[PDB]
Amino acid sequence: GKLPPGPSPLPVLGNLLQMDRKGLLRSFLRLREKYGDVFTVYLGSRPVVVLCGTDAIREALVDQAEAFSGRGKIAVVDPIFQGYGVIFANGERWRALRRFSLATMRDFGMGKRSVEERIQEEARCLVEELRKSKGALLDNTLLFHSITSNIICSIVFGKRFDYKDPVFLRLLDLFFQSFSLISSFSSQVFELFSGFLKYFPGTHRQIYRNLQEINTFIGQSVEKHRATLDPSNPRDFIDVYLLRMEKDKSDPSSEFHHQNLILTVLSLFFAGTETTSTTLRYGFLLMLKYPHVTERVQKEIEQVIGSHRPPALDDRAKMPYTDAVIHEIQRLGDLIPFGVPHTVTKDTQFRGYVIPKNTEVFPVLSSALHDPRYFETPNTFNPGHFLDANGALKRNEGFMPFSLGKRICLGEGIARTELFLFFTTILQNFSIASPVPPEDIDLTPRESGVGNVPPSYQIRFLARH
Ligand code: HEM
Ligand SMILES: Clc1ccc(-n2ccnc2)cc1
Repeated sequence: GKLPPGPSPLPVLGNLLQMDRKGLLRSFLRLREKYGDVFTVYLGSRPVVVLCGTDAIREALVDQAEAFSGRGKIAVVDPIFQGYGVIFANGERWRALRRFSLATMRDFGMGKRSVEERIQEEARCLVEELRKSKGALLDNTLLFHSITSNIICSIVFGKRFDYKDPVFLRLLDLFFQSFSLISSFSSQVFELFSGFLKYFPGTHRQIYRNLQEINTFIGQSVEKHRATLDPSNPRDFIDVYLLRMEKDKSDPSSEFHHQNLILTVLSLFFAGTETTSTTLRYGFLLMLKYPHVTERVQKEIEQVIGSHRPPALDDRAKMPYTDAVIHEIQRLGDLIPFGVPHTVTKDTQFRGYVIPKNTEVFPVLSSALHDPRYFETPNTFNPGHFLDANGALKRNEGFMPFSLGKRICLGEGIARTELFLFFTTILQNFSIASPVPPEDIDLTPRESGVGNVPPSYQIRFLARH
C-alpha cells in the first residue's frame, strides 16, 4: 500500500524544512522535481498528497471522481465555516446543499438565458458608468467586483446594488481585501501551524472579523427576507431556502438550518463576486501588455457582433479568437493555483499508492494550465493553445481552471458567460489604454497563496466613437 513519495517529515513541524521561502505553490513545484507528478508532503502534522500534471489531476478527480470528491479544510477560514456552507461541507451535507443551490439558483436565473439577459444589462450599466469616468485613470478593481457581484446577488439576494452605494462598496472591498489576506503568507504559514499560531494575534484574526461583517449583512438580510416571504412566490435563493427551512423542522437532520443559509449564502456571495471579477482584472492588465491582441478582438467583434447591438452569448461561437484569448487569460491568470483542498472519501488506490481515508489531496491546478505536455509555450500568452490550423476553437486537456469532478466549480456556467459578455461589451464600446509601457507591464501576482491576486493598476477606458 503505502503513501506516495515525499520528504521524511519531522514531528510537529512536518516538511517545513523542505519548504521553499516563496510559499506553498512554489514548494510543491520544487518537490515535484525530486519526486514527480504525484508525491506526499506533510504540512506540519497533517499529511497531504500533492498532484502535479494534467494527467495526475484527471487520473484522480476524473477517473475516480468519488474517492476524491471530499473537501479539505483551508487553515484561515475553517473557523468561520466550521465545515458548513456549500463549499466546505462534506458527505451527504454536501450533496444536500450542492444539489439544492445548484438547482435553486439554476431555476431562478443561472442555468442560462434569464441570467444572460441580466448580464448584458449589468454590462450595459458598466458601460455608461465607464463613460462617466470620461476615461480618467481609474482602478477597475472595485467596479469589476461590482458587475460580477450584482449578477450573483440577483440570484441569491434577488436585488441589485448601485455602483456607489456605500454598503455595497464595503462588502466588495471586504471580499477583495479578504481574498488577499486568505492568499497571503500567514494564510499559509497558518495552514501548517494553525493549531500553533491561532492562540496569538495575526491576519488570521482579521480574516475572521472580515467575513464577520459579511455574515452580518447576510444574516440581517435573511431577517428582512424572512418577514416578506410570500410562499406563493419566492423572490430569490434565500426565500426558497427559507421555505424549505421552515418546511423541514420535523427532521432535526435536515442540513437546512441557518448555519448553512449564512455560510452557503457566503460561499456563493464571496466566490460569485471574487474570482470572475479578478479574472477580468487580470484579463485587462494582460490587454495592455499586448495591445495588438486587443485590436484583433475589437475587429472580431466588428465582423461578428458588428457594433450596433450589445454582444449576445451566441456570439461566443462565431468569435473563436476572443474565446481563445479568454481561455488564455484564464489559463495564465490561474486565480486558484492549487485548487480548494480535497480529501479521499475512502481508502483509495492511486497509481500504486494507497491513500488512507480522509487524507488531504491538493490538485495543483496551476501545473495543469501551465503543463508543457499539453501547452506548447505554456508561459507565453498564446491564443493558439486553443485553436486549430483553420483558425477555429480547439479543446485542450490542460485547461482546467474551474477544476474537475463533482467538486468542479459550481459556477463554471455563469463565470464563463460573465467573462465573455463583460469583456467584449467593454472592448466593444471602449478602448483601454494605460500610462505604462507594454514591455514594462508586469503580471507577477501581488499575492500568491491559495489564490493569485493580480497586482493593482491604473487603466483608462477611452470611449470609442
Ligand atoms: C473566474 C471564475 C471562477 C473560477 C476560476 C473559479 C474556480 C473554482 C475552483 C478552482 C474551485 C474548486 C474546485 C475543487 O474543489 O477542486 C471552485 C469551487 C467553487 N466555486 Fe468557483 N470559480 C469561479 C467562479 C465562481 C462563481 C461565479 C461562483 C458562484 C456561483 C463560484 C462558486 C463556486 C463554488 C460554490 C465552489 C464549491 C463547489 C463544491 O464544493 O462542490 N465560483 N471554483
Ligand atoms: Cl476559501 C475559498 C475557496 C474558493 C473560492 N472560490 C472562489 C471562486 N470559486 C471558488 C472562494 C473561497
